[PDB]
Amino acid sequence: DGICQSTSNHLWLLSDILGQGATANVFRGRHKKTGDLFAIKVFNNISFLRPVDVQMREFEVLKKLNHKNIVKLFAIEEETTTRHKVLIMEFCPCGSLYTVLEEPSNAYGLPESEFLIVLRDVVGGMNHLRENGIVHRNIKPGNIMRVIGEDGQSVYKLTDFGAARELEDDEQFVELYGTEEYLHPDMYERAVLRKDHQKKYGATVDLWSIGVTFYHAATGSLPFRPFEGPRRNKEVMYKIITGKPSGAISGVQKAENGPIDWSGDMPVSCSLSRGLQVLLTPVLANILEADQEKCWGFDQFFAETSDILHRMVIHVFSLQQMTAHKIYIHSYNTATIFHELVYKQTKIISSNQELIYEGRRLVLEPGRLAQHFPKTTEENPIFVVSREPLDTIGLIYEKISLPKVHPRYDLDGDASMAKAITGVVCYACRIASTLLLYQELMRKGIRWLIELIKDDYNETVHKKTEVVITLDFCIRNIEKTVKVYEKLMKINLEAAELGEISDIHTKLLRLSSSQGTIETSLQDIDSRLSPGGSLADAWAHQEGTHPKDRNVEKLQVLLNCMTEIYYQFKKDQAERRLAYNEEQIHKFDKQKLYYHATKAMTHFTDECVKKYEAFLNKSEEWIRKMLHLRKQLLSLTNQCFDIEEEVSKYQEYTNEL
Amino acid sequence: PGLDGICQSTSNHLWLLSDILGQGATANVFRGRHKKTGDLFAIKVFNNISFLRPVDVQMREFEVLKKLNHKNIVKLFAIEEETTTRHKVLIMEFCPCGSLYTVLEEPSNAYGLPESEFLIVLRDVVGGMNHLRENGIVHRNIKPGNIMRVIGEDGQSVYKLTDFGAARELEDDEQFVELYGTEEYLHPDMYERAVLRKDHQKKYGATVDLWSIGVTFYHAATGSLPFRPFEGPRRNKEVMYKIITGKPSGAISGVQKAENGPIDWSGDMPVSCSLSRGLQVLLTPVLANILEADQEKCWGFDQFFAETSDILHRMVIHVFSLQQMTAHKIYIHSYNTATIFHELVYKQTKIISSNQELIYEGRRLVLEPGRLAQHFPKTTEENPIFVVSREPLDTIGLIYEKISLPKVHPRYDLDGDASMAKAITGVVCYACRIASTLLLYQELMRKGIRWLIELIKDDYNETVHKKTEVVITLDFCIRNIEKTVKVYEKLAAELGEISDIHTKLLRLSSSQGTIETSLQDIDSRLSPGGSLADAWAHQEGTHPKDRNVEKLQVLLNCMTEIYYQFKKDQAERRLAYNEEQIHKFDKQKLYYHATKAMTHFTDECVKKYEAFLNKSEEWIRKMLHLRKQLLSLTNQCFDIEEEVSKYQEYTNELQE
Amino acid sequence: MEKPLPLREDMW
Amino acid sequence: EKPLPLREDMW
Ligand SMILES: O=C(NCCCNc1nc(Nc2cccc(NC(=O)N3CCCC3)c2)ncc1I)c1cccs1
Ligand SMILES: O=C(NCCCNc1nc(Nc2cccc(NC(=O)N3CCCC3)c2)ncc1I)c1cccs1
Repeated sequence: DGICQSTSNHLWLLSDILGQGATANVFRGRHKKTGDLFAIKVFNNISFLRPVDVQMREFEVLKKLNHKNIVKLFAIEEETTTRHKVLIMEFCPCGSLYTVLEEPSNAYGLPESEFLIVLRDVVGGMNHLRENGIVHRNIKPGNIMRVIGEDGQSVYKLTDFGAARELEDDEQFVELYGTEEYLHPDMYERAVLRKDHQKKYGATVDLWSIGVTFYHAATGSLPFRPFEGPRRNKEVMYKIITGKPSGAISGVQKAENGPIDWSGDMPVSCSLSRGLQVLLTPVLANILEADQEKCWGFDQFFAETSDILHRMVIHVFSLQQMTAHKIYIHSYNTATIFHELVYKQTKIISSNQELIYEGRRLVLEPGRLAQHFPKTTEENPIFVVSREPLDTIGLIYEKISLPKVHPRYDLDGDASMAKAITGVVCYACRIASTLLLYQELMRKGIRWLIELIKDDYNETVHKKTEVVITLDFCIRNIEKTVKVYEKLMKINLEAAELGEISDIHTKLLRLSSSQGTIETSLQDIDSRLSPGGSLADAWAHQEGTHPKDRNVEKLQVLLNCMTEIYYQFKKDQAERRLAYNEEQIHKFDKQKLYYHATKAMTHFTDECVKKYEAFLNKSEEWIRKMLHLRKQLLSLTNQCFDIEEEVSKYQEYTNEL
Repeated sequence: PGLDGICQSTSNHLWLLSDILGQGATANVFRGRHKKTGDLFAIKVFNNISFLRPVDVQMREFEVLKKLNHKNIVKLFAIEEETTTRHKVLIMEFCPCGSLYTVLEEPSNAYGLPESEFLIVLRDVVGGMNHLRENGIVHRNIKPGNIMRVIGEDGQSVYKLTDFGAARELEDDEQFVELYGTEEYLHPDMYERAVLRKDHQKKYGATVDLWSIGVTFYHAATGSLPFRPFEGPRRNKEVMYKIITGKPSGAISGVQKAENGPIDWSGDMPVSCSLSRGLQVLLTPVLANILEADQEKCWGFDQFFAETSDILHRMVIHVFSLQQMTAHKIYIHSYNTATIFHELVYKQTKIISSNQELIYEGRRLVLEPGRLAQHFPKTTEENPIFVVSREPLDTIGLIYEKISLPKVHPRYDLDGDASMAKAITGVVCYACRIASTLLLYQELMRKGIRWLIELIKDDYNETVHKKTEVVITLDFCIRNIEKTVKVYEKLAAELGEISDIHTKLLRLSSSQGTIETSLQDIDSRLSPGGSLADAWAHQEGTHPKDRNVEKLQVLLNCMTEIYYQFKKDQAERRLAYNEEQIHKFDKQKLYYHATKAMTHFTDECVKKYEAFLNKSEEWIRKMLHLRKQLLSLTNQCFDIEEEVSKYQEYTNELQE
Repeated sequence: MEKPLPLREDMW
Repeated sequence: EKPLPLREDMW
């Protein structure tokens, strides 16, 4: 099938088909004279049964769109033989967003890094649409192209404006196009069920198309799931897409014709940080609104999302809770605003937060901007510690087990099973990777904290021994005088009351045992603060996984084998028939898939999970040991200001003859 | 059985003739599967010239290899017969990742292999070679296209020896007579008897492998062969011989740079080599003794094994010289004490252990002279131990090799374009390597200067914490103790004690005043606005947010993919018409991307690095000068506290 | 689960 | 230099 088509300047092979639709096909072509490739869109023979009024609808829409996040329409030429108008537009090799969301890596949500890029580009393009006055009512992951930027960072772009119209900000259409799962309810009603009633829509459908897309890219799952799959139960799908209560972003049905579980929260399987979910779920619950009353406008949406995109991330790790946190804060905020963000995520008050960073405390003045903070990463975060007790939470993942392998040799039934069984092991690999970082950040901060209790202990000795000398020679300043108070004169047989300077001697000397008992009390502190003490991190290098164990690398090696089988089974499920030997290998490798998934899921729960929980217990007992010692060291620290302010007023009386 | 042209089989295995892994004069190797299981194996069938080397003496070699089981030997499972031809076939373990040669043909490794992988190669090659010597099998044929690579259970690669094509059973010392191998990795004795059809009574030992091991290691370490006669070594059959024979003692590489001209003999690694300076000083002597042509000064295996075992048994502590802007890997033994650690820092940075100050994770590092290196702080390369002296040091920076792009030849040549895309992509690979190193060095300087400045604040606070203790004694234990009871004799009593000590009290008290004058100046110089500021550090140089290395990697991937296509375009000697023009267009695209990357590398990464290097160098002066000045005040404090420590010893007399 | 059968040289 | 342009009938 080496047939081809060409225009005046481009040519393409019919076999080199990129995408496909009901209205046109998309090919990988080249410029005849430059060699550079473009995506060529030729319209099939059935698109010329549409009116000439409607076959220009996509042509005038793609004309008034020139922007990144919009697939660049390079030119528009006529094919040689058929004289059909075709669209020469830029070619994105990396596929669509749907191409990405099908990777088993992102089966439970995109990495939080990429999600912010999808957030950035979708809004930027969708804004450029309403800004130029076009409502593209077919926004779906298969529609959002991905191209690699000059800096390696992804850049997403919109296309496939076959479902478009010249929409004004208060105009509404009565026509029908789109794809099921990512379409507004009052367009799903008329398009799927051919049932129309009492509403027309314009510029509000896309907010729903965007919101459903964002939930998919965040959780790896569609937000509104009827049981038996979403292929049928359209009556149930509409029961969920419209009967959903305002403020709940997901509607899933567990049973067959059973309940409709509503939820306003992200699932535990989500990959995004908790600091982001609290910012994100409001946006989803307000563009996932059927009616125009309780819904958000484009004005409010673009303002709220830009607030998220215009923030910066400061990584903060709670040492008493063993929980990482991402602080989404503007660069113009203050330090006292920062403390508020940390309270909402850790439930520890602003007045209780000490900031350890790179083996040092952190001078935290409220009049300092966020951009002048020390640069933070997830591996080099700002630690936070509190002198009041906190529950050691730890990582809270979702316990996911493997699905049940089916013995029926089914080409697409094994491909669908290979996707999920690899995704489950993929999630466990991501969790074991986080469990490693949580343990390694524990070791990093505890060592920095121990070095700070030594700075707290060494600081008092420099002050206590500084008042032990202020009292050493202040007590002999009136002892060399009371020595001669009766050396030249009356016999000093015993100690009696002599004058105003006799009580400033018998009570001031009491600060030699009341303070002498502190010098011996600090020794018990320095003992437990020493290598052999009851506060050593000897267990920290003894419990839990280590990076030198390479547990994550071992899991990744099993996962590669599982992934190679899955990518093979999708080649197999294309053309649903296999030769004899090929069928047997498929059956053999199907069993190896279960072997690798079992070995992986075993090593996760037995080596990574078991030792992490063992590490979380040997650290729960050390939190109390340390927080109790800080309570004692500070009580001794405050005594050296009650002993030294007392030897201050009596220091004036002792400077005399 | 098969249809004669597409597949062969044994009783237990079968394979397609298209799934061919390797060819050879005696046999070919295919990718096959166990019949009853489906699991994969490499199948080696001996068609022709299997009868050239005797069958019984070669069959007994197979049975003893069937019992061989080691990590670094390709397992020989069973030995069977092909169904219809009845040729002997060996079933072996399949290594999907290919050979070490495939790894060295990547552009990423066009120069040094990454140090991590090189240690793996050194470990496995030595491990497998020792297993053969301990079982009495001579390889005499080892080359990169011969060392297989598999991915272990932990993702780290595991190399496995195979194709003992020159092999028989050997003792520790006897006589031989054979000829097998490939030209480049060959001992000079065999290079005459296998390339230039000329024989002599020259003898061997355990050393003929040691030369091939030496040439193979140098290749993996530098990306090039150690002996190159002007043109390709495969063309100058005579000049290549003249080099290895007259190889001077100590030299490990000879390259003829001018045609029929002199041969530049080098005794150390090229600058382009990726390996650390710490490892080079250990690897170079090993390569020297094994690349010895004559058996009189060669090493022998017992010494070669224990020597490389020492390199492998060492761990690495990462150390960054803050004043020199140089990173260092320290190959120390786990049982080695802390004292020898300082020795290794000396040999690399010229900093004696008396002025070796160590910072790690925000604080100084105290070094107990007997602490074991297996309990040092764990060090990554981005989390090293910083070393500073109070003594001046030349700020060196990173020493890389200025490698410009080759001249892209304009002629349409399927072979030339493929061989040119290899080199030019490798140059952008080396440039991207350095671009990442430069950014690390700059980010480590920022992490070090930030810590050191905070350390000087600790040294400052320690001395001002001491000044408040001698003044609370000088002004109180002397000015008050003496003025009350001692300067009131009006008659031991009134001697040089009242005259000299009262003056020295006021000598020290008045001079101590201007010590506070110089102390607040130092506090001002390391305060926010002072001459010692982190300001220029956050302003000069490239940054992670710049994403230079990512930008360079994007260009490199387009070049890499064009090269991999030109590789397949070379598989055909002739290209179809439209394919020829794509290859002609992508050739210009390949050179466009390269010059674009080299521009951004030199104008962005290099310049701002060198600009950062200067503002670094000028800050070292102002830093080292401030520490010398604060120290002089610190010793004045102890001096004043010492002078007063005995004047107070006579104020406690109190007999007047 | 035991559907896979031994590979055969005659299908290749 | 010397690159030729693509053609349709050759594909
Ligand atoms: O729905 C549709 N098109 C979905 C995308 C096709 N559109 C384009 N593609 C590319 N480059 C490219 C390269 C490799 C892979 C892919 N993507 C796919 O293969 N996918 C994505 C969804 C499922 C299968 C795209 N350039 C430009 C476009 I315009 C359409 C129906 C009618 C027009 S478009
Ligand atoms: O040439 C030879 N042996 C070198 C390897 C062939 N032998 C084996 N191969 C594998 N797995 C494997 C996988 C992918 C590729 C490859 N091949 C390469 O990467 N090549 C081919 C030559 C240089 C680059 C091998 N397992 C076991 C063996 I035994 C020989 C010629 C005659 C005997 S051996």
